[PDB]
Amino acid sequence: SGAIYVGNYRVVNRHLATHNDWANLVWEDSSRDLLVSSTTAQGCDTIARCDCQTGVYYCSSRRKHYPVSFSKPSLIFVEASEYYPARYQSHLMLAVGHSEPGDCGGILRCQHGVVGIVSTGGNGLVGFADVRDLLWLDE
Ligand SMILES: CCS(=O)(=O)NCc1ccc2c(c1)OCO2
Ligand SMILES: CCS(=O)(=O)NCc1ccc2c(c1)OCO2
Ligand SMILES: CCS(=O)(=O)NCc1ccc2c(c1)OCO2
Ligand SMILES: [Zn+2]
Repeated sequence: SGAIYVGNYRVVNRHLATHNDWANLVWEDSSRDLLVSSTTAQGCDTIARCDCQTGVYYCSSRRKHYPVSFSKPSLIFVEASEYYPARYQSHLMLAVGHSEPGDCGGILRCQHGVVGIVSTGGNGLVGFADVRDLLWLDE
């Protein structure tokens, strides 16, 4: 689990979005595994605006943050899960690291702020759904 809170927006994994997230839907992209809902309380997170390829992510299944090198956001095939069919996920970044399903929503951060959230894993890789292209999150 995990979300990003910026302005009046809550960013979550689309597959973990709650009934209240869907009741307050602003934007969703199935191909990206993202959903943004509206919040009443102001959020304090800053979104990174950069092309960093190094950062730190929170891994709940290890109660640890790991530093990682990650690929630029791209269209990658993701094996079917208990939340998705075997499909092509867009705006996805991969690193070598530990990820289990429950690690989804872990934040990946660089010096500029939030880069993305854990979205995929397995085979010793962790996949992060990029948010740095969603400029509207900061207006
Ligand atoms: C992540 C597990 S969950 O059960 O809390 N949310 C999934 C969900 C399923 C159907 C929905 C919905 C939300 O909102 C509209 O219809
Ligand atoms: C030295 C072994 S490693 O390279 O596999 N450690 C992970 C790592 C990845 C990116 C980093 C970093 C550490 O610190 C700065 O950026
Ligand atoms: C084959 C195992 S599975 O059917 O549960 N889905 C793959 C998976 C593994 C690790 C994850 C993940 C999804 O999302 C975050 O880290
Ligand atoms: Zn950065």
